[PDB]
Amino acid sequence: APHLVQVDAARALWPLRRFWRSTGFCPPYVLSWDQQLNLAYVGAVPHRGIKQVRTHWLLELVTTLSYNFTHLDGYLDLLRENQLLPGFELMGSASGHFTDFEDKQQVFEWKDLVSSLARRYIGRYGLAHVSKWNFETWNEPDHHDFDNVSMTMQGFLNYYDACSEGLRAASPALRLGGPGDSFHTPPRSPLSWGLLRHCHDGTNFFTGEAGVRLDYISLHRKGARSSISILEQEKVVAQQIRQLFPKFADTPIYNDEADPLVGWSLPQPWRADVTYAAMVVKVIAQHQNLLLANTTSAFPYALLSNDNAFLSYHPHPFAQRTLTARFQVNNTRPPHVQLLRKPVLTAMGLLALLDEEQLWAEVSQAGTVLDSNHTVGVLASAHRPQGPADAWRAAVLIYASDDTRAHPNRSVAVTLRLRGVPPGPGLVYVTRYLDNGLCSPDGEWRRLGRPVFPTAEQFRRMRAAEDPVAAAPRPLPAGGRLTLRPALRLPSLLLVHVCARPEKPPGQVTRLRALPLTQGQLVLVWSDEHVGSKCLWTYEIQFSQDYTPVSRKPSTFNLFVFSPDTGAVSGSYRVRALDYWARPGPFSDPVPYLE
Ligand SMILES: *[C@@H]1O[C@H](CO)[C@@H](O[C@@H]2O[C@H](CO)[C@@H](O[C@@H]3O[C@H](CO[C@H]4O[C@H](CO)[C@@H](O)[C@H](O)[C@@H]4O)[C@@H](O)[C@H](O[C@H]4O[C@H](CO)[C@@H](O)[C@H](O)[C@@H]4O)[C@@H]3O)[C@H](O)[C@H]2NC(C)=O)[C@H](O)[C@H]1NC(C)=O
Ligand SMILES: *[C@@H]1O[C@H](CO)[C@@H](O[C@@H]2O[C@H](CO)[C@@H](O)[C@H](O)[C@H]2NC(C)=O)[C@H](O)[C@H]1NC(C)=O
Ligand SMILES: *[C@@H]1O[C@H](CO)[C@@H](O)[C@H](O)[C@H]1NC(C)=O
Ligand SMILES: *[C@H]1O[C@@H](C(=O)O)[C@@H](O)[C@H](O)[C@H]1F
Ligand SMILES: [Cl-]
Repeated sequence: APHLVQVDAARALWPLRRFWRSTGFCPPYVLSWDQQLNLAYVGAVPHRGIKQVRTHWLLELVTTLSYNFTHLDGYLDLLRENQLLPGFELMGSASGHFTDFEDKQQVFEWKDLVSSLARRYIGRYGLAHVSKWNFETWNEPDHHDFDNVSMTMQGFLNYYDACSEGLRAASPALRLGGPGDSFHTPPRSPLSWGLLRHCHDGTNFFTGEAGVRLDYISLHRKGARSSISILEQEKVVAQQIRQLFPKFADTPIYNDEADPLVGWSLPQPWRADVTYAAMVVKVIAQHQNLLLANTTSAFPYALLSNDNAFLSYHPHPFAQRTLTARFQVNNTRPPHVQLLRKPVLTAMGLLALLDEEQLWAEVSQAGTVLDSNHTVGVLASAHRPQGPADAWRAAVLIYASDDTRAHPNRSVAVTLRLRGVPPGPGLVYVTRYLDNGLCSPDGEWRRLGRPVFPTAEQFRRMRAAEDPVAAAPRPLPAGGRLTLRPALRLPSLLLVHVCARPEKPPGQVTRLRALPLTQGQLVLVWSDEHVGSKCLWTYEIQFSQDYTPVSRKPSTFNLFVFSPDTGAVSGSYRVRALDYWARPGPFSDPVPYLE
């Protein structure tokens, strides 16, 4: 019996916040051409789809009393150029200087370093920007990952106070949280539990005042291949914090490594394709629907981060927990690195289209109501018109996902009944579909026979599988109703996008950049910040040598790899948006390129 998915576009229940717009990684590097490409891919997720990059060991990018900030400046500029913020973990020894946080002198020095770096980047980017940064404590303090630094219980509290008093010294507007660990039942996790007691009831290292600032509480909970287990584990912890620390009952909780399975480098076939993509979407749906959908317990859960910005290595280009697939092509003159968009990265661009209010939704099978704790589920959103640039939007994201297990033979029959769409001018809809047969770069890589150093043409075919299957805009049926009975694969993802026609056309594409890969091969990347409407069909790219359109299958990801047969890449490039009504926006500033 089929699954019935019902959506009411007239019932905007509560706000829908995009709490999942984060990623992260750990160095083994951060300034290599590889990472430059990686963060361009991350940054290219449309409509600020990924906003934060939680990066380990940022204070090893500073050397030593004065400090050389050159490398840290490097990484942060790279983030800033890709429209990304750092998950700023105050993590490092400043290249050997710091060794003991029970040494009074060093605690004071840590405070002054924190103030220096904070003030430096406030000066570099503006306070309006640096306030948004989630400054965080050292990663997993209960997991002994300190190198040559002695971090005892007392030392951790001293360290935190230096962190907090240092950031305050820069500006009181700066945000700081922690501990960024798992919070196991005591006597376990003593520095995680110790921190909250310290902030709640302890005395500041510097002021002697009772209690210390703690702007958010971050935990790490993974699901060991189960999706709903993540959410189940968070509730146990959140509720324990609520009862043990009453002052933190409203304190935001982050899970800033909420991954399906611990151990990023462990090769997993499901990490390669839509199996991973759909599970991430399922996890997010579970968190919205079974935690933030005006529940009677309503914990202040504010951030979820899939820690998947790592670069993959040989011989597992797809099988690791990464957003991109890396190919180091060692047999060209000279050796060069290529990246492919994994289905999970494309999934983040689909989650990106969800707007500011959740609509009423219900999944049922033969009259039995099913919540997101099932193989099939939905997220739905509505948008309130802002200016003449945008209109009313509906985003309906349906997943089929059995967690880390895929089912190639199964065809999940789904019937979608959309109702109560507020009437308006030019009501059209567009579908975008993803599965392992149609949209798996990995699977194409395998049809090609697993080429270790893929040729240009092999990459072209491999990239063809990146984007979802899109259907051209069709007018909405009368009465603001739409019924569709698609057959879904397992895993699969389906976005239905219903848009009303805005008064003005799309805005101007901005911050266009050209990035070299190898001979006759280049990455074009851009920003959609001034386009000011999510109802977009494709981005038109034009090339002039002394302007003709570059013909390509429709895509709304803010990154394109230009690899023509001729090899003629030298010239000028311009880019503009094209909406669902074929109305073009103004072309971006031309970007010159020579080889
Ligand atoms: C084309 O050329 C590039 C260089 O430009 C080669 O890239 C190297 O590829 C190998 C992978 O095959 C890399 O070596 C592997 O690195 C992994 C990560 O290492 C870091 O992290 C660990 C733990 O945190 C540290 O021990 C280590 O010091 C690093 O900081 C390791 O996990 C791997 O070890 C595992 O696999 C090997 C098999 O090779 C086993 O022997 C081990 O027991 C273990 O299970 C591994 O060492 C290497 O880092 C890459 N270098 C660069 C610069 O990227 C490509 O390999 C080459 N292409 C081909 C086809 O040869
Ligand atoms: C999500 O669903 C799973 C299974 O559908 C639930 O796990 C079951 O819970 C009951 C009651 O606690 C146990 O007796 C069973 O052993 C569990 N079944 C299986 C197959 O593991 C789980 O409790 C649900 N969680 C939420 C948050 O809805
Ligand atoms: C800091 O270090 C960088 C890279 O190691 C080096 O090139 C530079 O000379 C140093 N800068 C200053 C201002 O000392
Ligand atoms: C949390 O867990 C690690 C892992 O799963 O391998 C990584 O995601 C991160 O470095 C760590 F913070
Ligand atoms: Cl994982």
